[PDB]
Amino acid sequence: KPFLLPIEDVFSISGRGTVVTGRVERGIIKVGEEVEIVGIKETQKSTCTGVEMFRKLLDEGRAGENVGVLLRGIKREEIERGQVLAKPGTIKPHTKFESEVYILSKDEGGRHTPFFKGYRPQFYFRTTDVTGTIELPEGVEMVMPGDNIKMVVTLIHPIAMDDGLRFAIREGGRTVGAGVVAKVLG
Amino acid sequence: KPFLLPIEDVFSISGRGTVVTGRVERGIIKVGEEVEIVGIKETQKSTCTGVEMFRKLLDEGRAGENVGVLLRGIKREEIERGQVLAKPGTIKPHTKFESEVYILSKDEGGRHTPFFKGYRPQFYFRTTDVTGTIELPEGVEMVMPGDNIKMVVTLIHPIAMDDGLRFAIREGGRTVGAGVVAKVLG
Amino acid sequence: MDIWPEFQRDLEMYRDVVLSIKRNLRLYEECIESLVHQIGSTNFDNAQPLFDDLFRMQSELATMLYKYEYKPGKRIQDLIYHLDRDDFYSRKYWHKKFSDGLAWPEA
Amino acid sequence: MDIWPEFQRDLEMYRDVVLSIKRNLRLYEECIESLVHQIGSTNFDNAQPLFDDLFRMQSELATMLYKYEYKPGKRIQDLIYHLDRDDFYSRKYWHKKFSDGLAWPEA
Amino acid sequence: GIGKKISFDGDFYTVDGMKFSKSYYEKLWEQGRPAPFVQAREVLNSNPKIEPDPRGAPGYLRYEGAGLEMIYNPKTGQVGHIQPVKVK
Amino acid sequence: GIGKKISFDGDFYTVDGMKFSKSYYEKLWEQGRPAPFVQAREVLNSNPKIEPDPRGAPGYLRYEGAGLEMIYNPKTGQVGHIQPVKVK
Ligand SMILES: [Cl-]
Ligand SMILES: [Cl-]
Repeated sequence: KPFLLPIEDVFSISGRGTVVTGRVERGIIKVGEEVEIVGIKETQKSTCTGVEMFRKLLDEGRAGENVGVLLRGIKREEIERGQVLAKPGTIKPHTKFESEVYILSKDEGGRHTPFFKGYRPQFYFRTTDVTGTIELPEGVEMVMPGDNIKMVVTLIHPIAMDDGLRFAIREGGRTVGAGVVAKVLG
Repeated sequence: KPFLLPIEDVFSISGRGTVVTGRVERGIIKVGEEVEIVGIKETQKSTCTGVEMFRKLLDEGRAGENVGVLLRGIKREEIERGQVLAKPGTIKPHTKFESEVYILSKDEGGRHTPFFKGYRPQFYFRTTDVTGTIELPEGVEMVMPGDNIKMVVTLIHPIAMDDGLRFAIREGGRTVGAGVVAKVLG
Repeated sequence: MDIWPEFQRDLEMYRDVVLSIKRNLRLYEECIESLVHQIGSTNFDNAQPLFDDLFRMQSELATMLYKYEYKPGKRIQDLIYHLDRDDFYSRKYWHKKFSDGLAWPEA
Repeated sequence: MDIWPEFQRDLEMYRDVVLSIKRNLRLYEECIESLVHQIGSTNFDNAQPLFDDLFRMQSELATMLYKYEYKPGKRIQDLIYHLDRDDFYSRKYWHKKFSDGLAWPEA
Repeated sequence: GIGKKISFDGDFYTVDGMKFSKSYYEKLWEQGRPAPFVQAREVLNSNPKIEPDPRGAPGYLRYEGAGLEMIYNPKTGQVGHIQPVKVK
Repeated sequence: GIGKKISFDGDFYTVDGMKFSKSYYEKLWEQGRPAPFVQAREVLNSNPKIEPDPRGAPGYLRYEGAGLEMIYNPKTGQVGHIQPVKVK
């Protein structure tokens, strides 16, 4: 299974690069391997010049505890939380997808009122929130708290994703829905 | 009635001082008068070297539209939103007061659960929020959403205040109660 | 008592909002690069609605700087200064410069 | 479409949280000035629980700088550097300096 | 130094021999640059460096002082533009 | 260059001839300064400036390189303290 680390935090060290941390999602990362940084920004490539798995391993990282990865030549402003590190060519950034979503009821801590076609919530993928717009299916004018709904989402910033990727729907910091990426589009 | 302007915004201009804006609460401010800056920080004195009331007056300001006040020698970091400008000696900063409070019901958009003696909410005075602790009255162990309650409040930063000053009680940005300063203490 | 727990909450909020603002700034930057390009590829009359969008953006970025006190990267700071003045005479100047191949405002 | 309305919301949140963080920083600054004073007015043994509080604060301020990336004023930055190392040998050094009248850490 | 009324004729706000267009005046308060008459007076009283308008608007000059740059018509008293100087 | 296990004896974490106390190791990850072995190796491989520990801990030296300062015992391999250099 190809290596994937969602980025949580970033720590910059002068003249050697930047250390990014997160929990490895799948695969293995070893020192010296090339990786891509995917999502939000244009994709970039870089090499691990150091890896550490908290309490367990030096120069390799696996699923489980946190992993720090030192990327040579990557400066602080070129990387951000919400991106992923990935084996090159195994995941791509997208903005538009078909989703299956459940909208929380009010009693579940969600919305009080239904939403309409101009709803601009945040979509939370792995470690970060991204604003997106929606396209309701034909004849559906409103979605009631407590409904399931199939919708087309367009994010304002790309996110590394594949079909099956789960996400949360958020408003003001609170979870108002949960979804899965059904079909990536563009 | 002695002059009082709660500070909303601050705009610094190099070598001449800082312009502070807000809505005048009472009184009149004229160019050249001395004022105190009260609350949050240790009190300071300064002189207006310019006043403008939006669309209405130059070198004087009154209750109504926004007023900008240019304070000579006050640099940006020495003043903050939530302070007040006041005629010297007419208002003082305090941290501890007796209050009469109404706690919003859940259906009014407030809390779902009651709170206890270790409740550390935000108290909103005029233009800013300040964390404070509380002392419930004797025999009262909990306050239910929807109750009135008399409580003693201790703010972690001083606020310009007098008896009769109204405030809101806030948690995460939402209003959970409303109160009045009954008696200033210290 | 101990302020650390509420301080951490604020710090987490700070991290999240700054992350989001920087992303928004990237979109403003891209959208402006494209308007500058379009303006430089058309005649003066047809550039007016494009300038209206460009200055509207600058105005919002100026509101960010002065009302909310978010200090952006040097590039956006320079842009906020150079494009603040919006009239016939500044438009004439910027149109000329952008037509000659200027990709971002500068003196 | 138009990002300004959500951008304004974020900017208002930024203004509010920064205001609050700066206030919290003022309290850390004051509390530390007082610990430094106390430490400098007592013997080495009796200073240990005071040093424990002082370094605990520094640790939190370091978490602010490195985990959440809030960059404070120079004074607090210098403090975060100078007081990072916490052991017998750094305590011996700081106790001496604070006893001789040093009010804030510096080399 | 006492209160001087700001006059409004539908097009301009005027006081102390200075004037701002309606929309520019409102824009400055709205964008977080309040008290534009106070700002412009500071410039005029700062022994400002005075040059022709670099963009060539007729009647206008560029004034620089008190941390600000202003485009100002000494004949009409109109402040056409005012902002803080470029940050280095 | 392949995966090297970090060993733990209750008191220290050890690998590649370096070691950190249990609590210091955990503190660094917790405070947002992850991968302390990677940091210390960078210092050791940066042609660092090496001097006696200014505080005088026995066996320890101060190393400076790769943007960091470290207090390190070349005999035991223990990193006693590591942080970024002072910002000017
Ligand atoms: Cl000057
Ligand atoms: Cl070096």
